[PDB]
Amino acid sequence: MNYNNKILVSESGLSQKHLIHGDEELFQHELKTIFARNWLFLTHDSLIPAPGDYVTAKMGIDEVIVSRQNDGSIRAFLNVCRHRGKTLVSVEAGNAKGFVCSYHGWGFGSNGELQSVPFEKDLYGESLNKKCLGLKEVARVESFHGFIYGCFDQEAPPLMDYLGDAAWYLEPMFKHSGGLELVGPPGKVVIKANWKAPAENFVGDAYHVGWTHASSLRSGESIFSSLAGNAALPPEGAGLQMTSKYGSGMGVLWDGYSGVHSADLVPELMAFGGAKQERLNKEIGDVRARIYRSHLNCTVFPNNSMLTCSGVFKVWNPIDANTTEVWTYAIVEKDMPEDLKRRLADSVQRTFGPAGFWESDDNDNMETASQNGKKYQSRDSDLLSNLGFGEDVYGDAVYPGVVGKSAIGETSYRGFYRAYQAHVSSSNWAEFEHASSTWHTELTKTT
Amino acid sequence: MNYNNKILVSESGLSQKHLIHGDEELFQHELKTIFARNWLFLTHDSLIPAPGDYVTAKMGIDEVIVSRQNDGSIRAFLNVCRHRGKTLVSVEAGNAKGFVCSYHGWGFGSNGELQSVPFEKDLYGESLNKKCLGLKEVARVESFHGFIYGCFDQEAPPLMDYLGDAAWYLEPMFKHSGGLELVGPPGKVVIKANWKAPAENFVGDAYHVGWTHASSLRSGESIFSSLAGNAALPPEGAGLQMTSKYGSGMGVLWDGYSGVHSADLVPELMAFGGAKQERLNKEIGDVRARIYRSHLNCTVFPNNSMLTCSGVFKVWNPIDANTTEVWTYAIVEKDMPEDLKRRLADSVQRTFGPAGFWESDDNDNMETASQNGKKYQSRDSDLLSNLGFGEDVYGDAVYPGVVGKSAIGETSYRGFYRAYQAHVSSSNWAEFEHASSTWHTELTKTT
Amino acid sequence: MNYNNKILVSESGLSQKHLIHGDEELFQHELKTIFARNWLFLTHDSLIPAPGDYVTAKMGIDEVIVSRQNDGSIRAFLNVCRHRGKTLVSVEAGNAKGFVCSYHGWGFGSNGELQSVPFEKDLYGESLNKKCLGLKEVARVESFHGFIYGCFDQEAPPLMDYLGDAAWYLEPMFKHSGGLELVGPPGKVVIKANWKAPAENFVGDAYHVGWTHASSLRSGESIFSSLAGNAALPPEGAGLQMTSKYGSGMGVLWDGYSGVHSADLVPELMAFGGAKQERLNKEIGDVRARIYRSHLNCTVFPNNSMLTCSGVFKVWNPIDANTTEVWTYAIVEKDMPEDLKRRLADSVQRTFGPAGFWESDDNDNMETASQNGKKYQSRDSDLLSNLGFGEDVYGDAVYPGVVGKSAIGETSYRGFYRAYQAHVSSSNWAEFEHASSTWHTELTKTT
Amino acid sequence: MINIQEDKLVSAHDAEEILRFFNCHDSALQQEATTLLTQEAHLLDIQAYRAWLEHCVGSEVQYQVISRELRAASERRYKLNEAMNVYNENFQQLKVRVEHQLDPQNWGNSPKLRFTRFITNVQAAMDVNDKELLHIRSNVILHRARRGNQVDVFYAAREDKWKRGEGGVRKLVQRFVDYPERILQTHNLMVFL
Amino acid sequence: MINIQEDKLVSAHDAEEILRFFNCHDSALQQEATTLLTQEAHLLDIQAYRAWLEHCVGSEVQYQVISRELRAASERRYKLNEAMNVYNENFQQLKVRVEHQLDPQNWGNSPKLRFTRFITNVQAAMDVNDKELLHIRSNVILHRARRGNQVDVFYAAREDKWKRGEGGVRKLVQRFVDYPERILQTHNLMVFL
Amino acid sequence: MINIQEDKLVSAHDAEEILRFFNCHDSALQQEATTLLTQEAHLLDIQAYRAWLEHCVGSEVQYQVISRELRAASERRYKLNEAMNVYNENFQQLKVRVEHQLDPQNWGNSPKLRFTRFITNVQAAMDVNDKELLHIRSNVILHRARRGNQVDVFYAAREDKWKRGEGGVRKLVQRFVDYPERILQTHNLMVFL
Ligand SMILES: c1ccc2[nH]ccc2c1
Ligand SMILES: c1ccc2[nH]ccc2c1
Ligand SMILES: c1ccc2[nH]ccc2c1
Ligand code: FES
Ligand code: FES
Ligand code: FES
Ligand SMILES: [Fe+3]
Ligand SMILES: [Fe+3]
Ligand SMILES: [Fe+3]
Repeated sequence: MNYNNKILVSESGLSQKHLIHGDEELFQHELKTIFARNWLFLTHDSLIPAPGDYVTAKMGIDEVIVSRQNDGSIRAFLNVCRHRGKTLVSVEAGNAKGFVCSYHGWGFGSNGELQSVPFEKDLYGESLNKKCLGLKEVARVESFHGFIYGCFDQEAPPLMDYLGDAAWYLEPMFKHSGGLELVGPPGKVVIKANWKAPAENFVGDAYHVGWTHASSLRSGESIFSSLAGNAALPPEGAGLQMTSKYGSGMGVLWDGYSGVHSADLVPELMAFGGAKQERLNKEIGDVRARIYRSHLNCTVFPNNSMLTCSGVFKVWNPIDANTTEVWTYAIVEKDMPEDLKRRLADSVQRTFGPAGFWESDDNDNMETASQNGKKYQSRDSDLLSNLGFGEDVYGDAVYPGVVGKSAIGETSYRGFYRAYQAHVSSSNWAEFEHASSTWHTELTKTT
Repeated sequence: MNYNNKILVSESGLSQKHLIHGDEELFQHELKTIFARNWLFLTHDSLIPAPGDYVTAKMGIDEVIVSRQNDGSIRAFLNVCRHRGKTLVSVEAGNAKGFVCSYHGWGFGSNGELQSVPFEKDLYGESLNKKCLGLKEVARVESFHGFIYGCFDQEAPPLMDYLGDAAWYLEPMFKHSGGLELVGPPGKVVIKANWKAPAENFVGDAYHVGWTHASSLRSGESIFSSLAGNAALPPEGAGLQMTSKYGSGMGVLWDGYSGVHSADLVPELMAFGGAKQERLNKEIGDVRARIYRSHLNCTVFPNNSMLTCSGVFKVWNPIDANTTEVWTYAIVEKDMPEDLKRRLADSVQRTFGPAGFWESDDNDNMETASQNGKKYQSRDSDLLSNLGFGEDVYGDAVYPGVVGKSAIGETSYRGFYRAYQAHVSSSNWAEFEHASSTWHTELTKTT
Repeated sequence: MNYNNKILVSESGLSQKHLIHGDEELFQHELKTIFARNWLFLTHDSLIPAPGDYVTAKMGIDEVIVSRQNDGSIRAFLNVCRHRGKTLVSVEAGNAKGFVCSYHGWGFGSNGELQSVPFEKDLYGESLNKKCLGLKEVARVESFHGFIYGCFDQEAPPLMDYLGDAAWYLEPMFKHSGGLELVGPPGKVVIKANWKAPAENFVGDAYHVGWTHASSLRSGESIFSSLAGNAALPPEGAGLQMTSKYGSGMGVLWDGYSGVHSADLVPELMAFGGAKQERLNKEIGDVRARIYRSHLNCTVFPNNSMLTCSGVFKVWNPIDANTTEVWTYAIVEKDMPEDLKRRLADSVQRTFGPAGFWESDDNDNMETASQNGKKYQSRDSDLLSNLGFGEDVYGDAVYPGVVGKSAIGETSYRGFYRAYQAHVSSSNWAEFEHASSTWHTELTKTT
Repeated sequence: MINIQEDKLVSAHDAEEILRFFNCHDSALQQEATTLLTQEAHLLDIQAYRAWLEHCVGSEVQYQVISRELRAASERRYKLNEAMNVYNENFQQLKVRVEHQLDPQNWGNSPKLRFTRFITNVQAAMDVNDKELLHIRSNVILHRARRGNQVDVFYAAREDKWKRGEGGVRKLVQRFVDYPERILQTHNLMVFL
Repeated sequence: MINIQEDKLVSAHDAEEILRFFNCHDSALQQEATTLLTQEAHLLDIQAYRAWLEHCVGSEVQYQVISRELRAASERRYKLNEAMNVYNENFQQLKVRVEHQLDPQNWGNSPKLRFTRFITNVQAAMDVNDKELLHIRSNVILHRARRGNQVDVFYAAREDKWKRGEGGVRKLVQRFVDYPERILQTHNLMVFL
Repeated sequence: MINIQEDKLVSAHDAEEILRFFNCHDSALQQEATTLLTQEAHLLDIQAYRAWLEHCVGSEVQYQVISRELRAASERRYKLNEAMNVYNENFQQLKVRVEHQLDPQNWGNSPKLRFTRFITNVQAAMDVNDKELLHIRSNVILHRARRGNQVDVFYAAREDKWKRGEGGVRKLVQRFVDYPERILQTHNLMVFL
C-alpha cells in the first residue's frame, strides 16, 4: 500500500476506510508515522516524586524507563540493555540509583549512563567506550501540569503547542484547580480492538452513551442517567465538541462534575466542584470556571484519553491491529480531602477499570468494529463521521478550535482523522505541517 | 507470487503444489478469486421459513445476515453496521422485523434498509442520506430445491448452471424425493486444516475409506463395513466418479442408502429408500431412481460438501491457511416419519458431528497434510491426483460430466483443482470462462 | 529487505542488528540459507543401533525419519507421504521395516522406497511409477564418532571439514575417550526466544555465568561455584575461546570435568576423568589429554550446542523468530559404570532439562533479548560482541582456529556471526566460500 | 428460593435443579457421590473403557451432550430446533464408541493419548419418586494431551442420575451436559465427559 | 510453623493465614464450608444473581479484588499505592452490578453467557474473637464462554469471612482476592469470583 | 475389576492402582488425605518452601516427574530408555532447589511469582505391608503467573506415598508423576507438582 497516495481518510475527515482498524501493514506504518513521531503519555509527577523514583511505560510497542533525576528533572530511556539487548527492568515501579542487567551484569545509572561493567579492567581494559554506551534516550520529555509525555522525534513541536486549542479547555481543571494527581497503580487489561477504536470513542463520541450504556446509566443512577436507552436527548446547548490542528479533541457536557459516578458520590462532588467554581469565577472568568466543573471527554492524540470530573485516565497501548493493552488510572484534585480521593479512585475503577461495568458495555463495540476491518468485504468500506458537518466553526470569540456548538456530533472524529491522514502520508514533521496548513478550513468547509 | 503465471496445479489437474494448503498469501488471494467469486452455502428454507426469520452465515471470512422477506424471497447482507462498522447481529438465528446496532442505535430493516437513526431530526436534520446507507447486500441469492446459496459477484453464472453436470446426480434426492429439509442447528468445530483438505476429501476420495475409517467401519457395522482395513475392495462396477466445469464433483456408491449409519438404522432406511425407489422408477427412470438411493459423496465448489443417504451436510468455513471452522447439519427427506427424522439427525452427528467417530478418523489426515504445506522442504513438492487418469470419459450416453466408471479414483480431485487454477489465475468470471473453454478435453486427455 | 546488501552483521562480527532475533522475513530467509544449507543434528548411533530402529528429528522446521538400514548405514527422509502429504510417522522412536500412511495406506520401506499401494493392480494397473515415488531423501547423512548429522544440500562440505578447527577440540572426548553415548529420550520444551539466542549463549558466553547463574552456583555447590555473583573471576589462563571458518566455536575452561554437577557427583567425576586423562597423556599428549577433561561449551553451527564433561547436549529447533523448541539429551562416556551413567543423565536434566534450575536462570535473558528485536526503536540497534577484539590470534602452534587466550570474551560470537552474514548474503555454498576466503583475517584484524 | 420472574437470567430448568439440592442435605450421600465420581473418572483417565461400561454404566443409560444455538435473550417467536446432540447415546451406542477406541487400527490412538480429569462441586439428592435413583451434579475439567504439542481442555457441568444397582455397584442411568462453548476449539469433542 | 525471616518469599499476611488453618481442625466445619461454597457457585453459575445477593451476601459485606503493582522483591524505599481495587464493593454496589447484569438493555448479555465454576482446596476456621464469624479459604477456576468462540478462564484464591446469619443461612461478610495476573488477558474481570 | 487383555489401552501399572483404591474404602482416611494435600498446596502456593520441606517432606523422599517418549501403541521390539526424569530428587536435591528459589540473586523471582493450585480427585489407601505408609492419589492444576502477561497452567495426576511420621505430621516419602504433555508449552517445568 502506497501511504503517500492512498486515501485512507476522505477530505474533511468525513469517512475512513474500515481497513485502518485491521490492516497489519498499516499498524507497522503507524509505529513510524504516529507512535515514533508524536507525544505519548508516560506518567505523572505524583507517581515518581522523589529522586530515584522510576516507572516503566510503553511508548507505542517500545518499553521505556521513566526516572526522576537528582536535579528534579525526568529522563526516559528504552528498557533495553546496550550490550546484548535484554530487558533491563522487570518491575513496574520502584526507587533506585541505577539498574543492573541480569544477563552479564552491566550497570546503568538513573541518568542512563553506563556506570559499571563487571570485571571491566581485566576484560575490556581501556577499550570500552562507556560514554557511547548509555541507554537509548527518549529525545523529548515535557510536562503539562504534572502530566509527563515523551516523544522520540526531536522535530516535534513543544507539548504545549501540540495540545493546540485543546489546552484552553484542559487548563481550568489541570492548572486553575490547584492541580491534579494521578492515583496509581493503573488497571491493565488486553482487549481485541485496534487502539483507534477507544481513542475515537473518547475523543468525540457522546452519541453512543444513551444506547451503549443504557444499562449502566439505569443501574448506577449517575447524573447523566436521563439518557438511558435514548429515553431523552439533552438541550442543544448542553455542551459542545472541539478539535485541534494536531488531532486532540474533546466533548464538553456543561456542569456534569459528578460524571459517571453513581449516586453515592454525586452530592459530595457536586458540592466540591461548585464551591471551587465560585472561587474560580473571579480568577479566570465565569466561562472558564464553568468549564472546570464541566465533563470533558478528551483524547490527547494519538492514544491518551480521559474523562475529567469522572476522573478516568486511559492509555490505549498498541500491540497489533486487533490488540490493545488498556491502562486505567484515576485523576483526582490535589486539594480534595483524602477520603474523597480514595472513594473517587475506587469509583473510577468500578465504572471504567478492569471490572468496570461502563467499560464492559463498550467492549463488543470496539472489538467487533476493529475485527470487521480485517474482513474481505469490509476492508474498502467507509466508516462514517459526517454528523454535524458544515455547522462547525472556527476562531469563535469564546471557545477556541474547530468547534461544533452541540453536545452530540462527530466534529472531534473529523479532526482526529484529519491529523491521522496527514501523519500517515508524511515522512516527517515538516511534511505534516505542509499537509496541515489549511486544517481548519478543511474541517469547516460548507459552513 | 505471480498468480497469473505460477503453476499451482499441473495440466489435467494431475498434481498440486503442497504450498496451496499452507501459504497465507494464497489464502488472501483465494478470498478474492474463490470466495468473493463463487456460490457459497447460506441456509435452507426449513431454517428460515417464515417472514422475519433470519440466520447468520459465513461467506468466506465475511459474516452475513440471511433473512426471509415479507414477499417470500430471501435477501442477505453483511453483518456490519453502515455507521462505524460494529457487528450488527450477535446471535445465530431468530425472528425480527429489523436489527438495531448496540453502538449508537441505528435501526435497519429485515430488507437491509436504514429505517431509523436515534434523534435523526435533532442531529442530522435532513442531511442524512438513508437511502444510500442500507446494509451492504449480497449481490446474488438463489435456491437449489430449498438450499440457499449466495454470491458476491453479479457476473457469476446462475446457480443451476454453476452446478453443471453435477446437478443431474443431485436431482433424484433433492427434487424427485419430494424434497429435503436441513435439520439444525449445526455442530460447529474448529480444525487446524486448510478448507481444501476436507473439500477434496469429500469431493472425490473413496480410496481412504477402508483404511482411514477401518476402526469406524469395524465398530459401527454399517453397510460399507466390508472395507474395514482394506479387507476387501468393491466390484469395479460398485460406483462411479464425476466432475464438472465449475469444479463440483462427487462419488457414487450404488445402492448404499443407509450410508455410514450403524446397524441400528440400516433396516429402516433400506426399506424406506427402496420403497421410494420403486415409485421413482416410473417417474424418472430406473437409472435415476437408483441414483436417488445411491450414496453420493459430493463437494459443491468451493467449500460445501455432503453425503446423501447418510444425510451429512458440511460447510468448510475458511479462517486462515491452516484453520477451518466446520459446520455440520443433517439432511433428511421431508416425507420420512418424524421419529426416523430425529434418529437420522442424531446418527449424522454421532458419526460426522463434533463428537463424530468417523470424522475423528479424518482429523489427523487433514490437519497434518495441511500443516506440512508450510514446511520448507514440502512447499514445492507435488500432491498427486493421477489415479484413473486417461480412463475418464465425457459426454457419456447415460452419466453426464467427466466421468470415471470406477468406484475409487481421483477424477473428482482433478476437476476440482482444474477449476481452482482457472479461478486463482483469473481476474474475473470472463477470464475463468476463457481458461475453461476446453475443460473436459484437459481432463480426459490420454483416453 | 535485500539480503545481498543489508549489513546485518558488521565487519569482524563486532555487532549485529537486534532485528535478527525478531524479524520474521529473515527467519523465512534463514530456512533457505541456514537450515537448508548446513549440517543439522539428527541422532546418535546409541539411539538407533539395530536394523529397523528409527527416530524422528527436526531439520529446521521440517520433520524427518532417521532409520538404520539393514547394511548398517543410516538414511533420513522427510516425514511426509508422497501421495497427498500426510505426516507418515506420529511417534518419536521405534523399530519397523516400513511405514504405512494412515490416510490411504501407502507403504514405504525403511529405505524410503514405495513398496506397496492398496489395491495397486485394480486401481493403478501398471501406471504407477513407484520408483519415482520414494520418500524425499535427505541428501547427506554423516557421522562424527556416533553423532549423526544431516544436510539437505549436496554441495555442503563434508561434516568433518565443516567442523573445521573445532574438531581438534572435540576429538579428545568424542574419539579418544573410547566414545560417547547419547542418553535419550530428550526433554522437550518450547521457549519464546529466537534459536540464535541460546546458540550464541552456548557458543561463546562465559561472561554471563557468574551473574546469570549466581543463585544456581551458590545453591548447587558445583566446581564453578566460586563465580557466584561475580564474587570472583578466574585466572587469565583459566581457559580459552575459539571459533572456526564455518561458524562452530567453543569456550574451554581448563580441568572443569565435573562441570555444572552439584557436589554429590564432583568427587566421582573428578576421579574418573583424572584417571582417563592419565592414560591419554601417552596416547595423544598432555595438552589434548587435558582438553579431554576440560569443560567445553560449544555450538556446532547453526543450532546444536553442548557442554562436555557436564554432558549437556542441546538442539535449538526453530519454530518462528520468537519461538524455539529445545531438545535436551545427556552425553555420557561409554566406559563409565552404568550407575554413574544413570546419575549423570539425571543430573544433566536436573540442571539443564525441562525443570533445570540452571536453564531457568537463562530463560528471561533469551526470551526478552529475542522479543526486543521486534520492538520498533530496537530493530536497527546494535547488539555488541567486541569483548577481546584485536587480541585474537590464528594459526597458533598449539591451539588451532581463531583463538582468544582468555577464559571470558566474545571471540566465538564473532566467528558465529561472521559465518551467519556470509550465509544470509549468499545463494549457495560457492558464494559462501568466496565470502569466507579471508575469514580469519577479518576476525583478528587489529592484532 | 429463586423466582425466575425476578431473576431474569435464570431458566426454569436451572431453577428446578437448585431447588433439588438446597432442600435436604445428606452429608453421607455427598461423600458417597464424591467417591463414585472420583472412581469413574479414574477408570476413564486410564482409558479402561470396557471397565467403565461394565462397572459404571447402566443398561438403560442415556448419555447426552447438547450444543444450543445462540439466540437472542429477548427471542420468543423463532421456534425451531434449539439444540443438537453432540452425544445422545444408549448403552449399545456407547459400546460402539468403546470398541472404536480399542481397535488397533484406530490410528489416532497411537501414540497413546493422555487424559486427566478434575471433578469438583459435587452435589447429591435422592429422587423423590424412585428410591433406586440418585441425582448427582458435578463439574468437570478434562485435559487431553496428544502427539507432543496438542492440548485440549474441556469444561462442563454434568447433571446425572445414578441407580443403586446390585452389590453396591452404582450405575449411571442418565448424564446430561449442555456444553458451554458453542464453537469448539478443541479439534473435536470425542471425549467422555 | 513458618518463620518469614527464614522463608524469605513468604509475606507476613500469608504466614498469618496458614497459622489460622493449621491449628484446630474441625472436619465437620470443613464439610459445611464445602457445601456452602458449592451452593453459592451453583447460584452464580446459573446467573441467579438476585438469589445470590439474598441468600449468600450479608448487608455488611466488603467484596474486594485487588491488582498489585509489580515491584522489586528487594524494594524498600518506594512507598506509594501498592494495589488498586478491581472490586471494593459494599452491598449496595453489588446490587448495582446485579441490576446491570439483569437489565434487558445489557446488550452484551445476549446471547446468554455460560459460566462454569470449580471450587477446590476448601479450608475453614472459626474466628477467635467473634463467634458469629467463620474464616473460609478456597480456590476458584471460573470459565466464561460467550458469542461462539470467546472463552475466558479466571484463577484465584479467595479469603472469605462468613457470618452464621439466621435460620442456618450463612452469609458472606468479606471476600478478599489478590488477583494473580497483573495484565488481564480475559477482555475484562466482570465476573464474580 | 480390570483385565488388561480385554481393556487393551490400559497399562499393567494403571490397573494395579485401580485395584488398590476400589477395594477397602475408609471415608475418614479420604478426608484426612484431602486435608493433608490442601495444607501442602497452601504452603507451596505462598512459596513457603522451607516450611514445605520441614513439615511435609520426609528424609527418605523420592520426588519424581517423568516425560515418556512417544512410541507406537503396537511397538514391541524397540527397548531403550522409555522415559527421562524431569525431576528425580532426594531430600538434599529438593533442598538445593529450595535454596535456589530463596536466593536473593534469583533474578527470575523478582517481581514475585504468583501460584495457585487446585487439588482434586483425592483417593487414599493404606499400604498392605508397611503400616506406616499411606497411598494417596490426587490430580493437580497448577497456575503460574509472572511478569505481567506470562501465564502457565500445568495439569497432572500424582501417585504419592506418605508416612505417618511423628506427632501427626505426615510426610511425603514418594511422589510419582508421569507428565501428560510430551513437549512443554509452559517455558519450563520449574514448579513443584
Ligand atoms: C461521558 C460523556 C461522553 C463520552 N465519550 C466517551 C465516554 C464518555 C463519557
Ligand atoms: C463414504 C463414501 C465416500 C466418501 N468420501 C468422503 C466421505 C465418504 C463417505
Ligand atoms: C559453563 C561454562 C560456559 C558456558 N556457556 C554457556 C553455558 C556454559 C556453562
Ligand atoms: S545483555 Fe545486559 S549485560 Fe549483557
Ligand atoms: S456503529 Fe452502528 S450505530 Fe454506530
Ligand atoms: S496421503 Fe498417504 S496414502 Fe494418501
Ligand atoms: Fe462508552
Ligand atoms: Fe472420511
Ligand atoms: Fe547459562
